[PDB]
Amino acid sequence: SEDEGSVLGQGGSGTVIYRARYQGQPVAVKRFHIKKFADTMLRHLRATDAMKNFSEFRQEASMLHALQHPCIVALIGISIHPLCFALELAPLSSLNTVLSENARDSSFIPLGHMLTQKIAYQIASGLAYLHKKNIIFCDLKSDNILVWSLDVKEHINIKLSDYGIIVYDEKVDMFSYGMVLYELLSGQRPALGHHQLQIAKKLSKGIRPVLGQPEEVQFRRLQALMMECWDTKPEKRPLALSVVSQMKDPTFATFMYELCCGKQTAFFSSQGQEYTVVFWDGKEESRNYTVVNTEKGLMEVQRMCCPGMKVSCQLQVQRSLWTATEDQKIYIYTLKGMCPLNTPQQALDTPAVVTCFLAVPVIKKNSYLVLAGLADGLVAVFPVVRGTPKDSCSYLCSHTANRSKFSIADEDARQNPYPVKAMEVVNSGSEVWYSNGPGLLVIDCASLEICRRLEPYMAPSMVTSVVCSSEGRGEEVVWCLDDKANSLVMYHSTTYQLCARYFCGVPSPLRDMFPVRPFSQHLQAVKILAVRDLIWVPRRGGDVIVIGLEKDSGAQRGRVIAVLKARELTPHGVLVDAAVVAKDTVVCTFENENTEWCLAVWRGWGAREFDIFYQSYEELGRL
Amino acid sequence: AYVLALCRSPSGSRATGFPDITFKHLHEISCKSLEGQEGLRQLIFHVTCSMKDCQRLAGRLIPRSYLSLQEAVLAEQQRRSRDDDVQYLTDRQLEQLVEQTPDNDIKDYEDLQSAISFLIETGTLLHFPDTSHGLRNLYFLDPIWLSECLQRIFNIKGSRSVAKNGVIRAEDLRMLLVGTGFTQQTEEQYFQFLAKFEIALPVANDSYLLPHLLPSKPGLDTHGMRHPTANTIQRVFKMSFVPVGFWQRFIARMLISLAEMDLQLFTIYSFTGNQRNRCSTFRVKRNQTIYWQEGLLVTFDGGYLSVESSDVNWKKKKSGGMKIVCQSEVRDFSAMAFITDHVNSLIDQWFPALTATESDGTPLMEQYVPCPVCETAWASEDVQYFDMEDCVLTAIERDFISCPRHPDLPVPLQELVPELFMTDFPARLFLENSKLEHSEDEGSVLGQGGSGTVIYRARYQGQPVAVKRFHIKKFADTMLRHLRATDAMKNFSEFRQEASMLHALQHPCIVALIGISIHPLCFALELAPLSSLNTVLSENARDSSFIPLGHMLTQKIAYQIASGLAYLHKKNIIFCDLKSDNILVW
Repeated sequence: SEDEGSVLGQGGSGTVIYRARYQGQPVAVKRFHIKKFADTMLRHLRATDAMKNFSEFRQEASMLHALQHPCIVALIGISIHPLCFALELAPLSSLNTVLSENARDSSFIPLGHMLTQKIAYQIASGLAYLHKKNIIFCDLKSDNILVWSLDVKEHINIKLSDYGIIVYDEKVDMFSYGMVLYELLSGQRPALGHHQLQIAKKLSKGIRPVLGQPEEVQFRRLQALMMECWDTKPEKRPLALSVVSQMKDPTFATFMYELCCGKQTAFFSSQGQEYTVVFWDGKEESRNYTVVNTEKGLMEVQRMCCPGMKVSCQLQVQRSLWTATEDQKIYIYTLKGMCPLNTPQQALDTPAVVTCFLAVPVIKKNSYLVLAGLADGLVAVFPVVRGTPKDSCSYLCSHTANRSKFSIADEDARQNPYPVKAMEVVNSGSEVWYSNGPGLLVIDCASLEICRRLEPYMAPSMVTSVVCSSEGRGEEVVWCLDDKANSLVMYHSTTYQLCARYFCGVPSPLRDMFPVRPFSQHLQAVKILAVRDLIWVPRRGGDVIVIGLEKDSGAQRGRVIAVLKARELTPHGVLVDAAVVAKDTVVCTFENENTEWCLAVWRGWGAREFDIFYQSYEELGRL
Repeated sequence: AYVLALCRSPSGSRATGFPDITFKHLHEISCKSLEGQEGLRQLIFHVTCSMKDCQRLAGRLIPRSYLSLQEAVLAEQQRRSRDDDVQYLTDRQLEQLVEQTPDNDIKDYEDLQSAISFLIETGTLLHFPDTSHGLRNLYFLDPIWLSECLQRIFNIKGSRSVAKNGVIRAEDLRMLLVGTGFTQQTEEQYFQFLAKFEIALPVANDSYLLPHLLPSKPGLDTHGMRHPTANTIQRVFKMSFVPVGFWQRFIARMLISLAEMDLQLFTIYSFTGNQRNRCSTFRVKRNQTIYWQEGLLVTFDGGYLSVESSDVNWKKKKSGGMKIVCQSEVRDFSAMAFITDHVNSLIDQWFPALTATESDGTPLMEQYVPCPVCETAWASEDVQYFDMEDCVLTAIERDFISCPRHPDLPVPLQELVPELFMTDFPARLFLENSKLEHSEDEGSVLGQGGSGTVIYRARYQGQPVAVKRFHIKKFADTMLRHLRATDAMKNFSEFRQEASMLHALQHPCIVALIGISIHPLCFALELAPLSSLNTVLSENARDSSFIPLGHMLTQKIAYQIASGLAYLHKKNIIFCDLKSDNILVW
C-alpha cells in the first residue's frame, strides 16, 4: 500500500519504506519512485534516473544479502515490478519512539537497568559486526534503531536498519554510539541548540550535554564508557569490539556508583527507615554520625551530633534505635526527634558491652525481642512492645547451657568468654542462631533457653558471620563464616547438620565450586550477604564473589555465578564491611590509611538477573 | 391462599413453570353431606363451556369423517376386548380402518393426522410419539390394558438365577409374559413398546434390562478402587424430592450408554449446527463395572467414576440427593460431562417437572462442587463448596473463583470443574487468544450457524480464520442467575460436542479446525478465500445457460461433494442441511 498512513519511513535515497503484508507477515517494503512528471529531454532524464535507481537497487540488494547478524534488520526478498524490496517490520517502531515515551516519566535509565545495558550491548555488537565486515554506518541515530521486544529475558530487542522513521571511520560511529548512549541513559536528545553547525562546534570544543553524577545516574560504568566514547581525540575512543568484550563484565552489570564521606571512625548498616548506611565519628560531646541513603546517593544527614559513648552497633526496632555503647549500656532513642536524637528515651544496663544485635519478631505477640549479643558470649533479651523497651531482662548464659546440654570440658578453649559476633533468625523466627567462638548456639524463641549447639568450626576457630538463606525448593540453609579458616560452612536449619564447606582463600576462583551433601589478606572473607537466592561474599581485596547452588541428583553443587570488583574503588583502601540495604541493592564499605570511609553500591542481583546476564551473552554468542 | 402461595409468584402472577391457578380453580367438598358438590359441578361446566379451542372447544365443528373414525376405532377396541386380542393399532391397521370408513373424505395423510390429534385429545387413542427407528408407527386403545401389561412386566420378581443383576433373557421374558400377547407375531411390537417406556432395554444380543430389578449394593470393595490423587473432581446434587424410579431409570441409561460406547469403540448421529445431541465427547475404554439399585461405579483405563445416592444436607437442607466423584490420571474428565448430559436427558424426558423452582424461586434441584482448598484445609463437617451456577458463570469470564472460607487462597476452576475448561484434548489444539485478532464488527460477520452462534472473520498467527464465537448473555436476581448458568452450561456442552466432532475428522474436502479457546468461548476454522459456493455459482450463473463453472470444474466440484458425503457416511455422520451456502470455495 502506498497510502500516506502506510508510510513507515524514508531513506536518504529519496525512496519510501511503506507498511505492507507479505505471506501474512508484516513487512517494511522500500519502494523507489522514479518518475517526475514525447519530449527528448524528458525521455533522457527519465532513463538516467531509472538507471541510477536500478544501480542503487543492486547495491542495496548486495549489501543486504551479504549480511546476517542477530541485531540487523533482515531481508525478505527483492522485486522488480515495482522496483522495491521487503525488510522485516519492527512491531515496536523506533528506539526513539519508546525511548521518548519512557523518558517522559523518569529521570535516568528510562528503559530499566538491565534493559538499558542489553540495548547498549546490542548496539555495540551490531557496530562491531559491521566494522568486522568493513562497513561504516555514518548516520547512527535513534530513528533508525528499531525495536522488536522490550523484555529483559528476551534474546533480541533491537535491530539496526538502513533508514529512519565527509570522512568517516569506526571512531565516528563510536562517537555516534556515545550520543545514542546519552539518549538511552537520559532519554533526552543532545539538545545543544537548533543550528547544527554550532552544535558541531560545541561538540568539537568538548562541550557536551552533561547529565548528573554517578550518584544520580547510578550506572557509572556506562557513564565512563559514554564519556570515553565521545572523546574529542578520536584516537582515544574505544573500539566497538572492545566495548562488546567489556559489556560481558558483571561489574558493569551490577556496580552503580560510589560515594565518599571523608574521615569517620566506624560504619554500621541498618534496615533503612533511617541510618540506612551510617558512619560514626567523634566522641563524647562531639559524637556524631553521617547517613547515606543508597537509593538516592545522597547524605541527608551529615555529621549530625549524637553525644555519648562509642558505639559498636545500633539496632532499629520499629521506631527505636538501640545504640550499643561501650559503657555496658544500650541507649534507646526514637525517631520522634528526627535526626538530632541527643536525648535517649531509655537506657538499658548490661553486665558486658553489647557487641551486636538482632530483632526477632514474635508475630503471635505482634511484638519484638531484641537479643543483644554481649562482649562475653552471653545474650541479653529485652522484650519490645510497639517500640517501648522493657527493663525486665532475661540474660542467657552460654556456660550454663554448656553445663546443662553440651558438656564441653571446662579446660577447653571453648570456655573463653568470646564476644557474640553473628546473630540470625531461622525457622520463620522460631529459633535464633548466634556464634560463640568456633561454635554456634541456638536459642528457642519461645522459652528463650539456649536449645542447641552446633560446631561449624572447631577450636581455636571463631565464627564471625551467620546468615540464613533458603533454596528455591524450600530448603532453609544457613552459612557460617570463619575468620581464621577464611572459609564458610553450610548447615541445614531443620537438622543442625553440617552439609557443605566453601573455601574463600582461593587465589583464582576459576568457576570455583564445591559439593553439598543431601595478598593473603585480600582473599579473606568479610561478611555473608544473602541476596534473593544467592550469597555475596565480600573479600578484603575489594572483590565480592557471588555463589549459588546447582541441582545435581538431589545433592547440590555450590558454584560462583560471577566475580565482582570495580577497580575504581582501589584508592579508598581495604574493604572493611558490607551489607544488604534493600532487596535489589547491596553496599560494601572501604576504609583507607587515613581512616577515610567510602561506600560502593551494587545492584542487588539474584540468581535470576545473573542468569539472564550470562545466558544472554552465551545465547547471543550462539546466534 | 396457601395453595396459591405454593403456585403463584410474589407479584401475584403465575410462577415460572407452574399452571395458571386462581380462586376460580379452587374448591372444597364433603362426601357424606355432599357439601359443595353442586358448586364443583357448576364450576366444571363453566370452565368446560368456557374452553376455547377456532370456536369453543365444547361442541367445536369437526369433520364427520373424523367422528366416523372415532366410532370405528372404538368398535375395534371393543372387538379386541371381546376377542381377548392385543391392543396395538399399527399404522397399517389404523390406515385400514380409515379405508374401511364409509363416506371417507380422508385422502392424504395430513387429514388423518389432524384426526389422530382429535382421537388423542378425546381419550379415544393413546400415543407415545417416539419417531426413532419408526417406533411411532403404533397407537393404543385401552389405558387399562396398557397399565395391566406394564404391571405384569413390573410384577416379574425373578430370582437372581432369573434376573442376572436386573437382566432377564429375551426368551425367558417372552415366555413369562404370555397371557396378554407376547407371541412370535407380537414380540417385536412389545419390545419396541417396552424400549419406548424404558421397561426392558436391550442387553447385548442376549437379554433385556428391567430397571426395577437392579441388585442391592453388592459386597464389593468400592472404596479400594479409589486413588489418593489430586486429579479428583466431585459434584453433589440436592433434590427437594426423589422421583419414584429415578435411580433405576438413571442407572439403566448409563449402563446402556456405556454398552453402546463399548460397542462403537471396538445409531443416531448429527452434523452441522443442529439440535440433535450425542455423547461424542465421551471416548473411554471401560475395565470393570459395578452397579446397584442406588448407584454405580465404572473403572476405565486411567481412572474411574462413581455415582451414589447420598444424604446431602448442605446448609442443613437435608433432602434427596447424590454424589458423583470422577478421578482420571490423564486429566480426562469427559465421564463427568457424560453423566451431566445423562442427568439432563433423564430429567427432561421422564421428570421434566423437576426442571423448575419453588413458587418463591428456590430451585427444586441444586448442584454444588466440594471446594479443593477448603477440603485441603480440613484434610467430616459442612466443608465448603461452590454453587454450580456460580462456577459456570465464572468459568466463562475468569480463570478464577474466590473461596468463601479462605478468601485469599485461590481455587482454580480447572481443578474444580475441568469439563468447562477442556482438560481432555491435547494442549497443541488450544487457540492462543494473544495471537487472535478477533473482531465482532457487523462487517466481520462471516456467517451464522443453527446454534445461535456467530462466525466472524479474524486473523490468527497471520492466517485468515473463521472464528465461531458463542454469545450467551441475554441482558442480583435469582432467576437471571439461574437462566444464565443454564445457558452457559448448554453452550459449553455444544462447545465440547463441536470440538469432539471437528477434531475427530480429517478429509481433503472438510473445513479443518485450527484451535479452540475458552476466553471467549470460541474456536477457529479455516476461512474460505472465495466465500461460499452459492456466491461464485450465482456470479457465473448470471452469464451462462448451463455449466456456469465449466465442464471439468463442474464435474470436479460434484466429485468433491460426493466424496465428502461418502467420508461422512463412512464415519456414520449425517449432514441433514446440505446447501450451497455452507459449501465453501477455496
